[PDB]
Amino acid sequence: MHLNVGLRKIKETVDQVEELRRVNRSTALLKSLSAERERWEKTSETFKNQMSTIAGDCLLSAAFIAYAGYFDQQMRQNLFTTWSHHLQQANIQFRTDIARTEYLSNADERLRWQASSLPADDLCTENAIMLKRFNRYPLIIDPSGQATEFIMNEYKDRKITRTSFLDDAFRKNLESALRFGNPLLVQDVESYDPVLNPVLNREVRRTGGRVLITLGDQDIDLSPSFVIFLSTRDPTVEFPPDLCSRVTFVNFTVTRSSLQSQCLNEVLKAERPDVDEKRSDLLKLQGEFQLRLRQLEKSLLQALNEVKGRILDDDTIITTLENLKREAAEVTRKVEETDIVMQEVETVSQQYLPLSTACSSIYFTMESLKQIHFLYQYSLQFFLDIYHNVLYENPNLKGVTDHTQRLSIITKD
Repeated sequence: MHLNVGLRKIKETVDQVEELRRVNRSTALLKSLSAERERWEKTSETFKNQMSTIAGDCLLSAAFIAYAGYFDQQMRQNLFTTWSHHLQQANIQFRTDIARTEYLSNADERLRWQASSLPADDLCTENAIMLKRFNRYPLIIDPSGQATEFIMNEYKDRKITRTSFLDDAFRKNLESALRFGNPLLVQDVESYDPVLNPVLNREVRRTGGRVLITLGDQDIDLSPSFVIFLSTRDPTVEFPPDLCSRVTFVNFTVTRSSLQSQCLNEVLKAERPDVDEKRSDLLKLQGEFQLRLRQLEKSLLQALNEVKGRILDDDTIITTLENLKREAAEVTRKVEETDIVMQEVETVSQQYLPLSTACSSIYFTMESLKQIHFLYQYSLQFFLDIYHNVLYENPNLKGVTDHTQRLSIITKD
């Protein structure tokens, strides 16, 4: 609607220039305004093409959000590929370039999650997205447990509390979370308590000015801010189908592919921070830099809709047009930088890949090694501490600067 208002005001400016013609200064203004109007027509055309993209992207993202919350990386990718293949067969257009991990997420939220010790990874990104928006309460399956610290850090501001089903105080904690609307998390679900069945079903009664939910032989006022999370550490636990349908699954199980991606991201952040910053900025080229582009465009629109007869000041319009053109040129140069990313930054990722594959193999070896002897139990936190002390606080790299040599030393160590 703002764009169409701008089109109307550009038509008004066209009329103003044409009545000024009724003269070479007016001709120059006319041709500059014609070029700007051509740019506006292209800006409208791209969004008119993007209508189909938003339709298809909404379909695919909703299907990925409600469904596929329990599978691993390979299964999620296979399901997404099959859905996209059917969509292409059905002629419904959808933007293939975008990633589901980004369309449903916002940059500030992503930075908050990173500050919330989110283990940056495809699984963790998607699972955090599905935790942000939901209609049924989630069931976090985190055998490693990192989702627990993630939820504690993210939901500290709303004062989340720790409560287990085996606790006898679970009832009073749940009642408190209902009355004050405080978020709650349940860490043990294998011994499920059916008192949550009305709450999971969201059987609310809106009588008078109160929203009540029947718990036991009591009615408790539901608060909108209330949200309950349920966790189960054993990844081999089974649930009755009623629970399988009542809640949505969000598993944090660390498949070898997910662990390899996590280790690759960790080594890219620890070593050569320029490429990791650029890849984080790769969506800030379309983010922070495009944020400045949007700020410049909105300032231009503000100047163009508060003219009030700015006969004295006319260089502002041309200055804003030149600044917007420079921002667009910077964005195109950053698109070329993304091509260079697919040239060498992906080459950086593949050169760091064998190390990540070795790390995933090592953790697989440890978890399997748990078998030959009952004493040999190791957790993901142990391997992550090994990784951190290998990368950070390592004497074998104090006087070392060469990147390939650093990689060789870090692998051996």
